Amino acid sequence: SSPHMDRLLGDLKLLAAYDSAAGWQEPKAMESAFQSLSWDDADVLKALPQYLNCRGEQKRRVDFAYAALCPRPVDEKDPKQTLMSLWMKARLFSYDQKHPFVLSPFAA
Amino acid sequence: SILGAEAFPELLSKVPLNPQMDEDKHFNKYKWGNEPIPVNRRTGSRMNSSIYDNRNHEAVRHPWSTDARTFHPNDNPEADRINTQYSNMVSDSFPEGGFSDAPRFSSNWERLLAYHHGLYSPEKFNSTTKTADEIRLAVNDFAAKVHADDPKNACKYLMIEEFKCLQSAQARIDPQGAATKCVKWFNEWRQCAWDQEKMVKGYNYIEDRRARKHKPYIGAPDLQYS
Amino acid sequence: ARYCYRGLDHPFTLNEMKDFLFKLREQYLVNKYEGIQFPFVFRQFNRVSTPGTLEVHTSPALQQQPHFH
Amino acid sequence: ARYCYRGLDHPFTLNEMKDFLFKLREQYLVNKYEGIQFPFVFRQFNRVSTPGTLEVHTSPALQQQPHFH
Amino acid sequence: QLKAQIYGGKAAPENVKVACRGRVFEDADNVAMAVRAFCKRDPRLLLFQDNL
Amino acid sequence: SMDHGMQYSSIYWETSHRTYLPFWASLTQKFSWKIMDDQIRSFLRLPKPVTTEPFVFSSGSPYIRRYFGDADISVPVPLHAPAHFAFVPTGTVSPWEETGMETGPQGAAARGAAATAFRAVLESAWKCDIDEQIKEKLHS
Amino acid sequence: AASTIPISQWPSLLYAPPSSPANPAVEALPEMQFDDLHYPRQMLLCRGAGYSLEQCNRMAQPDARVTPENPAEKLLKEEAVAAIACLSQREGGKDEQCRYYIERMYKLANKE
Amino acid sequence: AQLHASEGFWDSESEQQEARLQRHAEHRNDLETTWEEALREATLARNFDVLVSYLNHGQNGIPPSVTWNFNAMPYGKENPDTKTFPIPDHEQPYRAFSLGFTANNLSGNWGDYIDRQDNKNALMRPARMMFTDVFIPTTK
Amino acid sequence: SYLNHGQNGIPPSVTWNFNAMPYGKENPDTKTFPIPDHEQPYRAFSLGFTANNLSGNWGDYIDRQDNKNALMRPARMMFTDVFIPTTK
Amino acid sequence: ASPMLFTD
Ligand SMILES: CCCCCCCCCCCCCCCCCC(=O)OC[C@H](COP(=O)([O-])OCC(O)COP(=O)([O-])OC[C@@H](COC(=O)CCCCCCCCCCCCCCCCC)OC(=O)CCCCCCCCCCCCCCCCC)OC(=O)CCCCCCCCCCCCCCCCC
Ligand SMILES: CCCCCCCCCCCCCCCCCC(=O)OC[C@H](COP(=O)([O-])OCC(O)COP(=O)([O-])OC[C@@H](COC(=O)CCCCCCCCCCCCCCCCC)OC(=O)CCCCCCCCCCCCCCCCC)OC(=O)CCCCCCCCCCCCCCCCC
Ligand SMILES: CCCCCCCCCCCCCCCCCC(=O)OC[C@H](COP(=O)([O-])OCC(O)COP(=O)([O-])OC[C@@H](COC(=O)CCCCCCCCCCCCCCCCC)OC(=O)CCCCCCCCCCCCCCCCC)OC(=O)CCCCCCCCCCCCCCCCC
Ligand SMILES: CCCCCCCCCCCCO[C@@H]1O[C@H](CO)[C@@H](O[C@H]2O[C@H](CO)[C@@H](O)[C@H](O)[C@H]2O)[C@H](O)[C@H]1O
Repeated sequence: SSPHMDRLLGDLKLLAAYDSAAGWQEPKAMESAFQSLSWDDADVLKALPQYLNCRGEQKRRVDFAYAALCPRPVDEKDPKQTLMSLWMKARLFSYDQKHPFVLSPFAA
Repeated sequence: SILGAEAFPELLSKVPLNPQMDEDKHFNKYKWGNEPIPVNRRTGSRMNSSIYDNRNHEAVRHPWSTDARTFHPNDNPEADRINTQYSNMVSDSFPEGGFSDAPRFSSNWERLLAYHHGLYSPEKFNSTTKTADEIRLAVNDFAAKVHADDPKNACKYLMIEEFKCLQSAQARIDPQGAATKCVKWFNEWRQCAWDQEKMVKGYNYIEDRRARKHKPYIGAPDLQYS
Repeated sequence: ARYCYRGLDHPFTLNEMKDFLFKLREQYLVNKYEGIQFPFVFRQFNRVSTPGTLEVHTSPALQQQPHFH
Repeated sequence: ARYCYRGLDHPFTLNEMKDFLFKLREQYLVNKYEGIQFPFVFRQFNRVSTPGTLEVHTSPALQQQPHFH
Repeated sequence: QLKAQIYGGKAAPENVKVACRGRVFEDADNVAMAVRAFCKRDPRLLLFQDNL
Repeated sequence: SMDHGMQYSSIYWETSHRTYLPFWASLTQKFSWKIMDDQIRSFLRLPKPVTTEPFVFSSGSPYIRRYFGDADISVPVPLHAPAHFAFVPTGTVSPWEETGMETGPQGAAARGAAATAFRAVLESAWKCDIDEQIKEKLHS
Repeated sequence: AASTIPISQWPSLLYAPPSSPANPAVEALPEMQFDDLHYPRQMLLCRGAGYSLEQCNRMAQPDARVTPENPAEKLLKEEAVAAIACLSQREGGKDEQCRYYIERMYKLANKE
Repeated sequence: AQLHASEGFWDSESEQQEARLQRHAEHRNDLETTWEEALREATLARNFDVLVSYLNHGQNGIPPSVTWNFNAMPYGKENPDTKTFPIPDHEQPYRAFSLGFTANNLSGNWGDYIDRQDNKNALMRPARMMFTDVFIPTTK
Repeated sequence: SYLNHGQNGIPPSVTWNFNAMPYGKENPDTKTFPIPDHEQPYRAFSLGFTANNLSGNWGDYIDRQDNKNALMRPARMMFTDVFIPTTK
Repeated sequence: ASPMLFTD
């Protein structure tokens, strides 16, 4: 009944778990985290190629939100990290194109 | 209508967010197990540190009532500290959730008076530790601002380093402890300032002739210095 | 010797600065309190002044601090 | 000697009671802390155990208490 | 001249600068006097990239 | 309870440590050539140091030397009453107040753009869910 | 083996962290940025120019001075899309079902 | 003696007061945290019964009203906090006697077991080593 | 009217003391860059058949330490030509 | 990079 919210919070928890398991040297845990990351979402899958070709204001909004949630730059060589980043960005892109973000504190 | 069905994949798939959760829920997906962070390192109160203080290893006294059980730093750590990231290192010197010495004021004028006398700042008392990402963001913004202020300045990276050390030492919550770490870089900046002023404004002095025993031994080399 | 004959504009590091201020403090205390001695300043002498009826008691036990568990 | 052979039902005054409890406390401390010595209990012995790298520092100055004027 | 001597009269990288004891040198500066000022009797120079 | 303290540590001399003092050391006494040099300089009219002049040219702001009974012992003292300046507006800050709890721009900015962005993202997701619920409610 | 890092060594730990199975771009860690002053500064400048609050909010735009984007998202586009398709079909790549695409990506990025 | 230590008999009044304050602070913090939680839950539910139900989420006995310690018991040969009625001379004990050409026990007073004092006087305390057949110095 | 019956300046916001300045030969709160060897000072040398200064370390002026080791600290009187004991 | 990350 709240799938978008639920999947968002789950994705964030799994990212945190991946980072913790990497720090603690735990391939089993971090692969479990990678596998449990909501890859079966049709909306995000459809929005992925749209995000990959978007440009301008929408892209800047989504980049701002992604840098808020995950400002660390992933290694350009690690495809698992790259893919989870892409997935999170596609999710945010879907949410934004349904209901755009309002990031300023000044608003009415 | 159940609450939060799709929101606990950590529970559905037995994924632990940390070794403490792994140990608690018995998922057993951490090969190296878990050494629990004890309570004296998970929480506690600010203490005095110097041996030249009479109330050393005693809790700091405030106008308000506060638990006097202190945060104990890790003085005898284990050899293998598998996670050597800042996340696991900061717990050896500060508690991540902040100290347990914060007030809840019954009135606004008490807050005012404490601030006015220098015994309260919310920056200091209602706050957690900063994460490595936050520290890096702050440092990089400060570095950008300093570079914009003046590129052709020699004390630039020294100012950036004292800022970096304060942020890493968590001066928001332990300012005296952090200043104790960062005053060396402040001193180096103080020196660089004069070295730059004397290079800009040409200041020099009449050097004396060479000493008779400048070399200790005749066969020794007298390495020339500017 | 470091400033005026070797050419160092910054002869003292932080350690040497602390040592200088430590010695300044010791001078101040020695001139302020007459007869001050080791535990407060590094100094020992034998011919000391005592009250005349010197009482000897045990120190109090170290203060119990609160602790977890 | 005062109770069972002289007939005093109340052999100890307040001073003697304090002395008895003082000695009881000293016994407790001596059995609790191994090697405790003079300033905490009236006891002195020479063959002591030291860490190996014994640092010597000055005591801090006595705590400034607030006072009128 | 020092930078060219190091890099063999070839194209050096971008924004390369020299430091001594944490103190950046200008490129139109005499190395001897700069060392005399910033690092007296510690001539250890370091070459770094100043992007910032 | 600090003055007139007792001997706390022992005093001793280790075996065969040297002393570097002869038997006439008590009759030995020190000497500096500085007084004689000053007299000779004054009598021969040799170059004086600039510390004899109270004005100080070693900075741009005015300094005057204060002497402690002798020209050899002086300190420079600045004369200006320096004016200071603040490119700051008044009344724009209340540090005693916790600002993360109050609702408003000042509160969000005492918090961060990261928290505000997170709040906006939650807002968008909630709006998606509530739009779905509205749709299914009103189709019935 | 992994010994304790004292507090004096933390500034070097932040910009030269130890090795992990999931490392960041150490060369780009000085380039990660997120301005908390962006919108306040924008509002201040516009209100000083003379605009109203509504005009400022309409003219406001989000910061471009944030952490740069991964170049892999533009260079390895098709490979990443194929990997995500494989994951969506095969339940996150359980029992090594997207190893083909992941290994192709790893080789392309690393080159021995 | 261990029983007395459980009751805080060997403690000092400062230590007793500090323990009392520690309990006070822990209890206060528990209470204020529970109040914050209760108010949050009752605000999202909009129900006063919730606040009421948080009144029994935490009662063994009570804290003690007064405390007694060992340092409150008086001591002293001359202290009148110990003197009710004079003790007769035929019931008071004698001090030991030593007198010879070589040594005595009348040139000084060592004190009691608690209230001790230096047998030697101020002028010869610096030279105590000279009034001894053997001397075993301190460790420092 | 009782609002003005009692304003010189304000109390200080922060304070600095001498014990916040770091000290230590090995303390890295004092180390910015390494000091060259030709600028570091030498320790005194004493070596003879009778006495030396290498069997122990007295420490610095602030951070002192016992020259003798643990087994002979109780017998310090035996390593002295003269001994002036404490007053107690 | 900065000159103070260098230690050797
Ligand atoms: C087994 C090995 C064999 C192989 C050998 C290998 C070695 C080869 C290398 C050579 C060794 C080098 C080693 C490294 C050296 C560094 C170490 C060092 O030097 O310092 C250490 C050591 C460390 O001391 P310190 O604590 O650091 O203090 C340092 C001071 O700077 C100095 O200390 P000080 O100044 O405090 O001490 C000086 C002392 C001594 O000073 C002197 O003696 C000065 C020299 C005078 C000598 C000539 C006078 C002789 C008079 C003899 C007559 C007596 C009567 C005759 C009786 C006969 C019957 C017995 O002063 C006094 O005691 C007070 C005397 C004051 C009066 C003296 C001046 C008047 C002289 C005339 C007398 C008149 C008196 C009238 C009274 C008034 C009446 C009105 O230095 C000394 O102690 C210096 C004195 C050492 C004396 C040693 C005593 C033994 C001497 C005999 C040596 C062997 C003899 C060989 C045969 C030849 C003789 C027959
Ligand atoms: C409210 C009112 C109250 C008022 C107050 C009232 C007072 C109370 C009521 C009074 C009522 C009235 C009662 C009367 C008064 C009571 C007095 C009392 O009780 O006394 C206690 C009182 C002590 O009481 P305390 O509580 O025990 O005090 C602590 C200790 O005394 C501390 O002891 P220390 O650690 O100091 O050590 C002392 C040491 C002291 O011991 C020594 O002095 C020994 C030194 C010997 C060195 C030379 C030995 C040569 C022989 C070698 C032997 C062969 C070699 C074998 C190797 C091993 C042996 C060396 O040990 C001894 O004392 C041993 C004593 C036993 C031996 C005595 C020897 C007597 C021989 C006499 C010979 C006569 C010859 C006549 C020739 C005439 C001329 C033609 O008495 C003293 O004062 C003690 C000192 C007494 C002096 C004895 C000196 C004997 C030395 C004889 C030398 C012979 C050589 C002659 C040379 C001349 C011919 C060429
Ligand atoms: C990173 C790499 C680093 C690596 C490390 C590298 C190292 C550095 C680079 C090295 C480069 C290579 C350089 C070479 C090595 C350098 C070595 C060096 O510099 O040395 C410094 C080093 C010490 O340096 P230091 O910093 O000053 O150390 C602290 C002081 O030394 C502490 O002093 P003290 O408190 O311990 O007191 C000691 C005392 C010690 O003084 C005594 O020992 C005196 C005892 C005398 C008692 C008997 C006297 C009888 C005469 C009575 C006179 C008439 C009576 C008058 C009354 C007053 C006089 C008693 O005073 C003296 O030392 C005075 C010395 C001056 C007198 C010397 C007398 C020489 C006469 C020789 C006679 C030859 C006869 C041959 C007959 C052959 C047989 C047929 O040397 C030593 O080790 C000191 C001890 C030296 C031994 C001298 C012993 C002489 C005793 C002669 C006895 C005669 C009796 C004969 C009987 C047999 C016939 C029957
Ligand atoms: C009653 C009769 C009185 C007779 C008086 C006799 C006067 C004798 C005065 C000679 C003084 C010479 O003093 C000495 O000379 C030499 C050169 O010669 C100087 O010069 C020497 O040292 C300085 C640096 O230290 C440099 O110049 C150089 O390294 C060296 O030549 C010394 O700095 C000086 O200390």
